Amino acid sequence: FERDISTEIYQAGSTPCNGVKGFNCYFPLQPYGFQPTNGVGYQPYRVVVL
Amino acid sequence: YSVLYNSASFSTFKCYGVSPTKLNDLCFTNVYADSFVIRGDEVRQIAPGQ
Repeated sequence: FERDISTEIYQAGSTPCNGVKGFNCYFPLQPYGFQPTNGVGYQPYRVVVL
Repeated sequence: YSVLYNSASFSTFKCYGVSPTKLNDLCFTNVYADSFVIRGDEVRQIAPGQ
């Protein structure tokens, strides 16, 4: 039941520096798997957990 | 594989089924390293869905 949305940099161990490429910056990924009206896993299933 | 991943070059590192950092802890059999030369348009030319 924890939530993490800090959106920091995933230091890959490549170097202790602030950057994007080779740093895996940005914890979430923009390429959401929406594949509109096709494929499998096109974002069906709205979830409610009680 | 820690030196291979965290290299001075090897700008393309398309690792699947395992993280680059987890791989250097796993043990396998019959590991194959294939090698070849291609033109510059290499991007997404090696994907399983390619």
